[PDB]
Amino acid sequence: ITGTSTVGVGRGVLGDQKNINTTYSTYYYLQDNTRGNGIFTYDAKYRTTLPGSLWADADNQFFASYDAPAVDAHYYAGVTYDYYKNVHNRLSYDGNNAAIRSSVHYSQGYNNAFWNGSQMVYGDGDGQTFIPLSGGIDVVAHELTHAVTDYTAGLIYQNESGAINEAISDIFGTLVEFYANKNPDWEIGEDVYTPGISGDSLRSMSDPAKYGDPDHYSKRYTGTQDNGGVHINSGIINKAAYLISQGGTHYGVSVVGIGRDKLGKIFYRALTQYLTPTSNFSQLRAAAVQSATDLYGSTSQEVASVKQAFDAVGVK
Ligand SMILES: CC(C)C[C@H](NP(=O)(O)CNC(=O)OCc1ccccc1)C(=O)NCCCCN
Ligand SMILES: [Ca+2]
Ligand SMILES: [Ca+2]
Ligand SMILES: [Ca+2]
Ligand SMILES: [Ca+2]
Ligand SMILES: [Zn+2]
Repeated sequence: ITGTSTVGVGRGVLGDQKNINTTYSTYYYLQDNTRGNGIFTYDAKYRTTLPGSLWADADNQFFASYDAPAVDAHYYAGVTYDYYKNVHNRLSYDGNNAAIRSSVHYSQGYNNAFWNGSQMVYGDGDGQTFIPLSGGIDVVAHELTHAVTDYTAGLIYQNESGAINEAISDIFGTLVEFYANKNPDWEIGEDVYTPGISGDSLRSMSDPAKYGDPDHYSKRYTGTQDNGGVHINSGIINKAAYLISQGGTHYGVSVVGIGRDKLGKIFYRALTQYLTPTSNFSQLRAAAVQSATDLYGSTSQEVASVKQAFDAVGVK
């Protein structure tokens, strides 16, 4: 909408107060004009019609319980935009500052979030498995990263290419969580998962097997559920990424860690310069080796550690 940029204040899903960029024209709208061609947050009103209504508020204060998922979807989209711009010199998901749109309050009891080809969408959860999913900064960044992938490598959402697609979203979701630096970890979705159980998460990158996901190519799933296990076999690549950053010895193979920033540079370059819609795990290894070679040199520790990490997870 046309209006003037304003700054509202509200409370997110976890009860924390934050400022949000809004736009005033009769109402205050969740429209942040400070980033690219805008970040826009919509109310889906418990229905499945998208996007719903651009979020309108009478007084620029967002402390109602119903407001909390919108506050966080809007704010964390801003953090994710900032990460891509400041760290990778990428302007929004398409590289040309496309408007970023999210809808909250999607459906009833909806234990998921997704990119629908055009926008982000967040359920409220059923209160048992999830609380409103925009409360997780790693979740928000996971979803926006699907848009980045779709505009760049274009990894098809099935089988190995789809597991790479998933892992890319978990990797950058985690790197955005570290960027914001509030309780960062290598777990996925812990802030919105199972409010009655402490210490768990949807997936672990540091130890995928904690939740039954494979941590070695020999343990990959090859059935048809979950688009050929895209959220399962992602564990193999998540483990490799964790090892590249943090190091460790895994199935007897020792990996020298090189840290998160270099992990992110290597995988961002792989995603945007080398991967294709049909890349498999072996082709990802080659892309990551080439990316590290471009950035750090063929004889570098970074290249050697990429090779060790993929060796550790059984990917040649
Ligand atoms: C980070 C997690 C909290 C959320 C994360 N969701 P996602 O983005 O991977 C789901 N996208 C998805 O299907 O895209 C395909 C698609 C394409 C066009 C249109 C629509 C859908 C996820 O791990 N879900 C699995 C666990 C959900 C437990 N009930
Ligand atoms: Ca209000
Ligand atoms: Ca965390
Ligand atoms: Ca996390
Ligand atoms: Ca929990
Ligand atoms: Zn995903």
